[PDB]
Amino acid sequence: DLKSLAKRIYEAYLKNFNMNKVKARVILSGNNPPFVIHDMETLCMAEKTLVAKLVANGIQNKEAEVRIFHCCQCTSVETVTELTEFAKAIPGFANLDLNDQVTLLKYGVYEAIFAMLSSVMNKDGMLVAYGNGFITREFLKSLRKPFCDIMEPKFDFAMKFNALELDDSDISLFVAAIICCGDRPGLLNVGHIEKMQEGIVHVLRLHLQSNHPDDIFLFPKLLQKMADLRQLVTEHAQLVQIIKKTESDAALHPLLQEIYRDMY
Ligand SMILES: CCCCCC#CCC#CCC#CCC#CCCCC(=O)O
Repeated sequence: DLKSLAKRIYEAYLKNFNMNKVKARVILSGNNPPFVIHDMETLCMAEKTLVAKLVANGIQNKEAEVRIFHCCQCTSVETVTELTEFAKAIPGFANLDLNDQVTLLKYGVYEAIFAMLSSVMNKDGMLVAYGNGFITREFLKSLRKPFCDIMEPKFDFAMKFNALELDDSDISLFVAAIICCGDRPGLLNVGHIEKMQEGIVHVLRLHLQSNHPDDIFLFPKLLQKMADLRQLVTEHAQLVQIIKKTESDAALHPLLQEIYRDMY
């Protein structure tokens, strides 16, 4: 039954996420290839084609850094939607109380977002806009503070995560395991969530043993990556709060504001 469950998780991940690691590698390796954004000129060209509405305001357009942060937030919002539908494939998740489903998604979504962002990152940049742009790591580092500090730690996480050479069948179960953490603040039925976690982690452990016979420590490596992601998200929320306090034009999407609210 456990091999079947791993396959059901994988198929739900292929169905629910617009981007997966195979589809990202096809693009990253060179009809509508991605537009390369490496400087302000190419950012502005890409925006005029790919997010025309955001730059249709003339002198009232926001600063480039704010537009970029807005685009990242739109990606997070879309990924929340995808993750919410994916979670239904996890045994036991849809049987939880509605409020526990909300709590698990609230704390898990950004950990999952940053885990999956690795699939669209290489050491030089990241795919954006449904695979139609590639923005360079150096260009993001060149932005004015604090905005140059947003993505770089996510690239740092991703380069080491990508060196584990996981595939989509692994990542789907890793994302399911992120969502099933029984220690999230405020859960009502911890016991049932712990059992749900145990089940998915069991599926993950057996799958990794099969799919990665060459790396006997891959399971504990991934347990550590889950802890690293929790710390990455805590730090990310702190930076977002700095932006909220000091950057009046950098409007936070209400869905994301709610996710952040009372989180850490
Ligand atoms: C025309 C396309 C222009 C591309 C502009 C760009 C770009 C860079 C990018 C990107 C994809 C992403 C993402 C998820 C995230 C995050 C953390 C921050 C948001 C949040 O706090 O939610």
